[PDB]
Amino acid sequence: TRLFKVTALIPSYKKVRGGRELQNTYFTKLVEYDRWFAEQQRIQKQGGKILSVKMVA
Amino acid sequence: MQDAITSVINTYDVQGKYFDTSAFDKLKAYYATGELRVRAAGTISANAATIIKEASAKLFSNQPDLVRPGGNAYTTRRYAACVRDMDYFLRYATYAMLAGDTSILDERVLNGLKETYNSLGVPISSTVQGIQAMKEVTGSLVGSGAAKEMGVYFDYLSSGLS
Amino acid sequence: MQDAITSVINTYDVQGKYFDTSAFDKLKAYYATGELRVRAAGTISANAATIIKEASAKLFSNQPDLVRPGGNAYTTRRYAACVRDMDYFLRYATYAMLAGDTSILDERVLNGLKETYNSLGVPISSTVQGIQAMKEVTGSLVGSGAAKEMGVYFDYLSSGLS
Amino acid sequence: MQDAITSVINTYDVQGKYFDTSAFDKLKAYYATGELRVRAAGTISANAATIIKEASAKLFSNQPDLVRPGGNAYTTRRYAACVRDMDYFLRYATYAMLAGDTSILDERVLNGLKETYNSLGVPISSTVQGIQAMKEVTGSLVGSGAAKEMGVYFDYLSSGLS
Amino acid sequence: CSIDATIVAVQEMRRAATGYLKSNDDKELVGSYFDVIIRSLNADKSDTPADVVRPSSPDRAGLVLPAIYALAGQSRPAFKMSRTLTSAEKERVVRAAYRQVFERDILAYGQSISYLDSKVKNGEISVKEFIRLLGKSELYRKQFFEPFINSRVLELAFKHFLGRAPESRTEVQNYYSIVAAQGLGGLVDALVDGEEYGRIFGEDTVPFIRDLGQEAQPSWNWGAAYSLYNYAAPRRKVPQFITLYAD
Amino acid sequence: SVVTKAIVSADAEARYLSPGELDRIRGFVSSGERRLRVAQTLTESRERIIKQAGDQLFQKRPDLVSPGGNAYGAERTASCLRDLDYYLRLVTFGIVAGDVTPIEEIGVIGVKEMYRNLEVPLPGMVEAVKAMKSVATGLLSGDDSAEVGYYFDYLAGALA
Amino acid sequence: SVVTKAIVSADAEARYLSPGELDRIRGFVSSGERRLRVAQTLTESRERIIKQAGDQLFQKRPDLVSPGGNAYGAERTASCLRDLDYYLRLVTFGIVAGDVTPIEEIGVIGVKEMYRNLEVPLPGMVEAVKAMKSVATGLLSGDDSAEVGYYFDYLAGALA
Amino acid sequence: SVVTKAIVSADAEARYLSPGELDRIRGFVSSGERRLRVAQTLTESRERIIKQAGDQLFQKRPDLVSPGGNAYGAERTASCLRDLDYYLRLVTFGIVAGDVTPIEEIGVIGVKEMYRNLEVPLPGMVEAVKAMKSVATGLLSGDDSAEVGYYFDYLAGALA
Amino acid sequence: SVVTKAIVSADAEARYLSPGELDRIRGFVSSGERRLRVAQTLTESRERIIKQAGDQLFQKRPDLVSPGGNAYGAERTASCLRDLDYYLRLVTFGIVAGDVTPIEEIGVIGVKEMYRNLEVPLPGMVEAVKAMKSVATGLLSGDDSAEVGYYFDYLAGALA
Amino acid sequence: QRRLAIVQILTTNAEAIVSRAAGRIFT
Amino acid sequence: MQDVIGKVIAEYDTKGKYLDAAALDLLRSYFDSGDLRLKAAQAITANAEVIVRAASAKALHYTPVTKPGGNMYYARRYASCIRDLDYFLRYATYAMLADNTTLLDEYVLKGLTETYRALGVPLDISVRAINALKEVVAGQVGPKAGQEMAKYFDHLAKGLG
Ligand SMILES: CCC1=C(C)/C(=C/C2=NC(=C\c3[nH]c(/C=C4\NC(=O)[C@H](C)[C@H]4CC)c(C)c3CCC(=O)O)/C(CCC(=O)O)=C2C)NC1=O
Ligand SMILES: CCC1=C(C)/C(=C/C2=NC(=C\c3[nH]c(/C=C4\NC(=O)[C@H](C)[C@H]4CC)c(C)c3CCC(=O)O)/C(CCC(=O)O)=C2C)NC1=O
Ligand SMILES: CCC1=C(C)/C(=C/C2=NC(=C\c3[nH]c(/C=C4\NC(=O)[C@H](C)[C@H]4CC)c(C)c3CCC(=O)O)/C(CCC(=O)O)=C2C)NC1=O
Ligand SMILES: CCC1=C(C)/C(=C/C2=NC(=C\c3[nH]c(/C=C4\NC(=O)[C@H](C)[C@H]4CC)c(C)c3CCC(=O)O)/C(CCC(=O)O)=C2C)NC1=O
Ligand SMILES: CCC1=C(C)/C(=C/C2=NC(=C\c3[nH]c(/C=C4\NC(=O)[C@H](C)[C@H]4CC)c(C)c3CCC(=O)O)/C(CCC(=O)O)=C2C)NC1=O
Ligand SMILES: CCC1=C(C)/C(=C/C2=NC(=C\c3[nH]c(/C=C4\NC(=O)[C@H](C)[C@H]4CC)c(C)c3CCC(=O)O)/C(CCC(=O)O)=C2C)NC1=O
Ligand SMILES: CCC1=C(C)/C(=C/C2=NC(=C\c3[nH]c(/C=C4\NC(=O)[C@H](C)[C@H]4CC)c(C)c3CCC(=O)O)/C(CCC(=O)O)=C2C)NC1=O
Ligand SMILES: CCC1=C(C)/C(=C/C2=NC(=C\c3[nH]c(/C=C4\NC(=O)[C@H](C)[C@H]4CC)c(C)c3CCC(=O)O)/C(CCC(=O)O)=C2C)NC1=O
Ligand SMILES: CCC1=C(C)/C(=C/C2=NC(=C\c3[nH]c(/C=C4\NC(=O)[C@H](C)[C@H]4CC)c(C)c3CCC(=O)O)/C(CCC(=O)O)=C2C)NC1=O
Repeated sequence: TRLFKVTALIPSYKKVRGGRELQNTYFTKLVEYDRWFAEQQRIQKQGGKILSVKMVA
Repeated sequence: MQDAITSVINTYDVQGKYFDTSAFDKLKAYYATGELRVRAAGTISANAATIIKEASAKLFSNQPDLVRPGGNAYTTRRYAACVRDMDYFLRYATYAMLAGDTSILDERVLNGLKETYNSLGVPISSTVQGIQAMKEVTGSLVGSGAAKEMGVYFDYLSSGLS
Repeated sequence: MQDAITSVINTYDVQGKYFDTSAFDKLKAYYATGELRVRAAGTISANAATIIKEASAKLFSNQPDLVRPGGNAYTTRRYAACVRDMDYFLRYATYAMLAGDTSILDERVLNGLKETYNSLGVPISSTVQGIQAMKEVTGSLVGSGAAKEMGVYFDYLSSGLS
Repeated sequence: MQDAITSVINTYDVQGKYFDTSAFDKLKAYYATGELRVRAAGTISANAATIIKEASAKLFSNQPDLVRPGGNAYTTRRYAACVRDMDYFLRYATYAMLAGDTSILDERVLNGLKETYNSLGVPISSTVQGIQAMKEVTGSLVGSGAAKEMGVYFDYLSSGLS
Repeated sequence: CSIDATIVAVQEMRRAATGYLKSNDDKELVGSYFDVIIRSLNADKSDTPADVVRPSSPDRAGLVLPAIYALAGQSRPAFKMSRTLTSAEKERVVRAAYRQVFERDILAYGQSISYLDSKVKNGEISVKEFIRLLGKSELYRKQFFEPFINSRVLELAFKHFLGRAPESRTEVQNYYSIVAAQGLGGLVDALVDGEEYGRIFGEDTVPFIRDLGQEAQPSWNWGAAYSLYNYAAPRRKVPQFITLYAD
Repeated sequence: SVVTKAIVSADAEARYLSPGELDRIRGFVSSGERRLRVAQTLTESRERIIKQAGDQLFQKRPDLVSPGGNAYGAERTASCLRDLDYYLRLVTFGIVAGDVTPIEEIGVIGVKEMYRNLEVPLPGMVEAVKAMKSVATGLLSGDDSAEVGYYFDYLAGALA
Repeated sequence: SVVTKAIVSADAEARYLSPGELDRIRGFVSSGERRLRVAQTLTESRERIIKQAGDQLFQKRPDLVSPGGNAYGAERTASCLRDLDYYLRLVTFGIVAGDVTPIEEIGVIGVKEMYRNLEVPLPGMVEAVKAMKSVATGLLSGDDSAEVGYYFDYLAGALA
Repeated sequence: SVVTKAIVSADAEARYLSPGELDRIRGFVSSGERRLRVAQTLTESRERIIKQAGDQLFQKRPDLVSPGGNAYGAERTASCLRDLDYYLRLVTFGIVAGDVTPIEEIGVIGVKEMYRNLEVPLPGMVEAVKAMKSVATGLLSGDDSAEVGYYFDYLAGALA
Repeated sequence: SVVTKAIVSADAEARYLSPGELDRIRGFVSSGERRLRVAQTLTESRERIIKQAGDQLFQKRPDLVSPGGNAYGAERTASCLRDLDYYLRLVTFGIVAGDVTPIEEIGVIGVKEMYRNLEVPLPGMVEAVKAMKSVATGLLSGDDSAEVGYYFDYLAGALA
Repeated sequence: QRRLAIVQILTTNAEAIVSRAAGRIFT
Repeated sequence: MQDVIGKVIAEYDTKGKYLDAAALDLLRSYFDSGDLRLKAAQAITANAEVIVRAASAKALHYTPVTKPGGNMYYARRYASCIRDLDYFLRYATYAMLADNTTLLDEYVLKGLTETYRALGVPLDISVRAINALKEVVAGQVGPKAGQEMAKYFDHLAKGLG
């Protein structure tokens, strides 16, 4: 239970951003186990949707 | 920042005392003026753009050198920064009036303002004149008692800058 | 940081010289004292909470004003901040004892602390009295030699806050 | 920051008037040196490492004690920091030469330089000597005509330190 | 005023100035320099472009900056890792990250974290995770944790990871709680994983100093903040924000 | 305070107060009279409440005043009752404030660290504040008892 | 040193040293006498190690003292030997410290930039460090030679 | 274990093992015999140690065995003894591994929240751990009982 | 290329190319014929330039061909010729591109470790590149030699 | 230099340009 | 992302040979068209908001997409649509100046399609808006530059489709 591969899309509802912000909205990242609960909470509070999570190790 | 209720709570907390008759008198006095304060704040929120515009007009009429070359309002950029500062002052005077205490004015506005303006080159006296223009505009739109109340906080801002 | 071995290495590096008899004597002195230092460090680590409890009880029994309304340690937050400061003083005194040098106490505790307490309004005399109480409590648990050694660093902290 | 053009424009904008004869003369003088200064900047940009090498060699030959034990440049880290500071001085002198103004030197070098070198214990006179050595090396590399222009800003840095 | 009258006047000056030039390139250049006036006046048919708002927590004031104030050309260039960039600008972004976190490029000493650099370049970690692992490393601990008391560490970490100074007593209080409890790793995690960091920089943008012209600037910390946004900031050991907000 | 909370919420995104914020301030200042009446009753009855709450706490958990306990002794029992007086004062503060902000800023932040530094059992404090809620809501009327119980119950959960 | 590394590792985590760390300091101070003997042996034999290392380096790499070489000339050869003397002193410091921390602080950080600004080849430095490794480990016994060889190995890896 | 910390520290710096970590591995492999003897002694006498330690733990706090405490009750006492049996395995694991990472990974991280869920007091934990330490140091040899006491002191400090 | 840098910098600030960047691309495209003519001229000079650079390097650094040098030996000459050819090709690619990024990517990023692998001295690189620059600028016109000088001195400075 | 020549041309004739625009739109 | 110069340098480095007559001729073709591309860049830069506005008017305004239930029905969603059109126009200009479509794929087409799936963005209406933007851009920049812009715009359209 070491690493999670998370594909997530975080939209924007507070405003419209002029910069690219495409990789910032949809991205796949590797997150440690001790951090994943907090990261999932942050994504869910941002309004984003967690497309998938998988076990790497 | 703190309002009148929190100010009374702190002044009785440092003393290790329960609320006595005077404390309840002060709390009742604040609660009496709450509806008036909400009405004045809503009115000023409704008319903030008008107040800023007419006060800026009065200031730049009585201080023509500000908008002429060499003045600290001489460009559209520099003028826009000035009117944004005017919006700051009106918003924080409304906040302080609604709270009933000048703590927010000292904490979020007045602290470090003279140093910032000295660094930028902003004239503090002209800023005070703009604040007094704000007071003159706001009194008519808010009525007599609300004008007295909001003029207290405009005076606090002016004396803080002065 | 800097410890006794590192201190000797530095003082022989600045002058560019190789180690001589005196340097080897200082290094041997530290190496001999190391076992006692490690025992003391383990004892303090095991009993740090109790040391803080007893030193804080001593200080607040001698000066009840600090925890009564109007005192610097009067709230749950200010009291917890006080005991946190005492915990840090004890841990860094342990670090300096284990290192054999007072560099970490300078750079990592005392550099900027007295001005921080002057700004905050912390009574530094009471803090030094609490550090002395920590010294008294720690000496009994560590024994005579480790008590002398740790009292060196406690007194260093107390004099540095001065 | 500023450049020569921005300084002229602001000088004639704060007054509110068009460019006079002196303005056109200053602009012509700045533009006339432009190609020579660009050639010098390109030569320095391509050859900064060399200039640092001979300048540091000259400095450390004139003052060996810097790179011997007890000298501020005695360590691989402090030697590297020394040559890095030399690279800063060269690059910012080039920036100032291209800008035609010393605003970038005040804003981004001299602001905080005395505090840094006094906190670190760096010898200011030896730094002035190193800047002078870069002055001779750069003048030899880029030709006399560009040498004078670059030496203006090197002298500005030197007088800023001392 | 009449906007139509102003547009007619600017067109008239455009025609007049084009008259005296007697050269096609000069005529078109001055015509463009007048067309910018006409175009801006026509573009402001609706209101002026919206002011950029910097949000805040309940402890510090929320501020606005007119969009006119920001677009004077002084905005810092964002260093972003796109995962499709070639090696050169990938190294450019990495060097920007080093300059931000360590206040300077530490390749001047030959110091780097090679595996972290490889991970950020190839995409295993993002720029945010690179910044976090870089502020939690032995190099950062040696440079900006050991020589300082926890309050100064707090302030310099604000500068290095949030690109700004602390703005509140509540802010320094909370982050001192975090550092005093959890060490450097906890402090860096709290700074990077906050809402403000993702708000401003995100996953792929190296942090930058948010000084005058980038965002609206607070007034209450002005002198201390601009002492902090200076390379002489580590030369000071006494904390300057806890002391100020207590003063 | 409710007003302070509304003002900081408005100030966070740099705007004048929304109609909802003005409405909540209006409701808060509309309820001032009952808040003052309740706080006046609690202050009037501070001695009675502290006395009965201390009695009930010490009967329910005799081990606190049993030898070897934390509150054993006249002086330590006095300190125990002084803490209850502290928290009753804070509850009255939070009642006049309209929220639990004074309670939290004075007697909830770091309270666990403080009571671990004192060998004060947290379940004992939970029982004490629960007993003090029972006694206090006993005196007050039905409508006011619930809103006082909310404050006492927040404090109990904070200690727990 | 070992103590400094343990203490800073604990400090950066806001915790006391773990029993494993205290075992580290115990084992380190236990081996103090051997480290002091090794450092004394190297310090007493410094002048011979420098000359033998220089001879081995120049015989293995005649180019450096060849015409057009970096160390060509009396002064340049003297500076070469002086650098070797520095690194021998650094190795003794690291031996007494129990880690490469003195070598890393005084001699490794910025060495490549330094020697680049001095047009000093780095392969020549690695060969010189290997030669001094051979000469110094020749003196010591097998267990002591194995200990000193690793400090010389860290130096060679840093220079390369 | 010790090799674990050395390897991960080497990973954090992207090079091979530095001399202090080599000293780790040398001491760790050289001291394996004595620590294995310690672990065998602790596991062979675990059944007596846990029961005796529960006995003096009951002696130290008359309140725990008294009604209203988690220790009261036959099956609750069995649960307490089973928890002590759990912790003894962890201490033996730490002695074998030479570090407290096996101890941290089971029963140290999150232990406070777990016991708050169980309503079990923490001073009971620290005094029980002191009981196991005292009963272990008696039968075990002094040199071994030293490091066993260091490990138990660490675990108690984690609880306290 | 210049356009690549301009586009990257324009994306960095999230806006269309500034008039300064647009004028940069103006000057870049307007000078395309001259830069391609210079690069083509560098081509007809293949063996000539390679050999004058080589023998100038041998004269300047006899150690390379002297015994004990890394390039000593006839077989090393075959690698010498193609290495100088590679660097010349990179210089031409940079000349047409208008920036040193092809040089940095193909022959500079990782060259340091590469020649550390081959035990190659960087001073040999700087002297060889200086010989190439001397020969090429001697062959090319002064105005064009000035433009090629930036590329060759960048190669020298980056190689060390 | 070319831009400075253009600027010289416009600054010499500035009064005429401003007066011409004013006449076109005023009175 | 790479230019034409970057692409030819990469190809000839992979082959390992110097730039021959053919590569020099392609480089001359790129540099000769440089002035035209720069003029079209001036035109797009000056009138970018006008172009996006015309494209929105002709493609999007009075279709049901701006009606409630449509994907553009919000102030925020409409602003985001105009912002996306700004993206497409600016990066088409970047691709034209680069004379290459790789930056479109790496910067704009990297993860855009499934992101539009997740957000619920319609592909066909987006392609229609891109085509309308292409017509407006061609009208503003003339036939010669519009021919070049068309390649990048329908590259975006194929990437969406
Ligand atoms: C530079 C490369 C790049 C692209 C291409 C890009 C597109 C893009 N458009 C978005 C939102 C959006 N985009 C649109 C526009 C679509 N819906 C309309 O009907 C049209 C058919 C169509 C545009 C022509 C809308 C309506 C949203 C809001 C989505 C929502 O809130 O549900 C988002 C989500 C992030 C945000 O809302 O700020 C992205 C990533 N972003 C990028 O950084
Ligand atoms: C070059 C850049 C630049 C310009 C031009 C500029 C104009 C400008 N004119 C102003 C006032 C004014 N401007 C005008 C009208 C004039 N305005 C012109 O565009 C018309 C030709 C003409 C009338 C047909 C008037 C009547 C006022 C008085 C205040 C008001 O309009 O409310 C103001 C507000 C400050 C003040 O009240 O004195 C600005 C900022 N600012 C700039 O940074
Ligand atoms: C919430 C409390 C608060 C205040 C008050 C505040 C003032 C403030 N005013 C500023 C600029 C400015 N402020 C002014 C205003 C003055 N100029 C004079 O002519 C007039 C008397 C007056 C306009 C009515 C101007 C002109 C500038 C621009 C300075 C410049 O750009 O050089 C700036 C720097 C730019 C920025 O916002 O980032 C600050 C921080 N900041 C705060 O956080
Ligand atoms: C562009 C603005 C700027 C400047 C000016 C600047 C100078 C500067 N030099 C520093 C260190 C240093 N600087 C030197 C300079 C040398 N000492 C010798 O005696 C010579 C006289 C002298 C140069 C010829 C040295 C030796 C150090 C190391 C000091 C130490 O670490 O204790 C440091 C501390 C940070 C570090 O070690 O990297 C700064 C900030 N940094 C900047 O960002
Ligand atoms: C490791 C180096 C270091 C130390 C020690 C340190 C101490 C420190 N103590 C603080 C508060 C405090 N410190 C104390 C403790 C004192 N008052 C009591 O009366 C005692 C006599 C005495 C302790 C024995 C108290 C009561 C506070 C609360 C003050 C306040 O919140 O206003 C604070 C400010 C926390 C905040 O933001 O509110 C710091 C930074 N900081 C450091 O970086
Ligand atoms: C306004 C916020 C505030 C609070 C709440 C507060 C509590 C507080 N309680 C204390 C002692 C005490 N507190 C208690 C109360 C506990 N004993 C039993 O276990 C009960 C479960 C429980 C009471 C219901 C006792 C018995 C002591 C005496 C401990 C001793 O002196 O050894 C002390 C130390 C006083 C000293 O220096 O002697 C403080 C500061 N302080 C504050 O500034
Ligand atoms: C304690 C850390 C430290 C080191 C290591 C150090 C090295 C150092 N070596 C130097 C010169 C030198 N160093 C060498 C040695 C080279 N010759 C051959 O090429 C070999 C590859 C190699 C030696 C094995 C030579 C020949 C010089 C003279 C070159 C000159 O004149 O600049 C110098 C220039 C000043 C001087 O000569 O005194 C320094 C500072 N300085 C320090 O503060
Ligand atoms: C190795 C990792 C591990 C630990 C640390 C652990 C502690 C632990 N002890 C438990 C039961 C218990 N344990 C105790 C004993 C406590 N009461 C007294 O105060 C004693 C001093 C103290 C001894 C620890 C009691 C009374 C219970 C019953 C709690 C209950 O089930 O409601 C339980 C809940 C088991 C259940 O009922 O389903 C856990 C998780 N369990 C583990 O798997
Ligand atoms: C296009 C980018 C590129 C470069 C530059 C490159 C250089 C390169 N030169 C190599 C060998 C070498 N190259 C040299 C030549 C150099 N060393 C000496 O010090 C001389 C000073 C100098 C000649 C001027 C030598 C000595 C070797 C090792 C044996 C040999 O000659 O092949 C090798 C190892 C594989 C092989 O033998 O071919 C590489 C990769 N490879 C590349 O893909």
